[PDB]
Amino acid sequence: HMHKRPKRPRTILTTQQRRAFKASFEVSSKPCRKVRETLAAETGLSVRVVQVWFQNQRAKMKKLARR
DNA sequence: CCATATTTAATCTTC
DNA sequence: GGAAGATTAAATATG
Repeated sequence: HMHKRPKRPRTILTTQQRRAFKASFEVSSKPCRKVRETLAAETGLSVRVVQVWFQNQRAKMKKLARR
């Protein structure tokens, strides 16, 4: 019988964090879990934040792909 | 197959 | 106002 809990604060990426994600995206848009773990450790972000960033990046590039 | 994980598509939300 | 981070259920992928 759980109450409705609020959302986590929206992540505000630093420039170094975003550059780390973009550089990995360049070699694969779908990092395996080991890579997501490595990226989480290098950025200090949670593995979920890492996964979601790639999710959202893929959605963005998919729309652009048809111009 | 079957349980679990990941991804997709769509959207809600906020910086 | 607009890009994008966070969430959701469904679909697809994986072991």
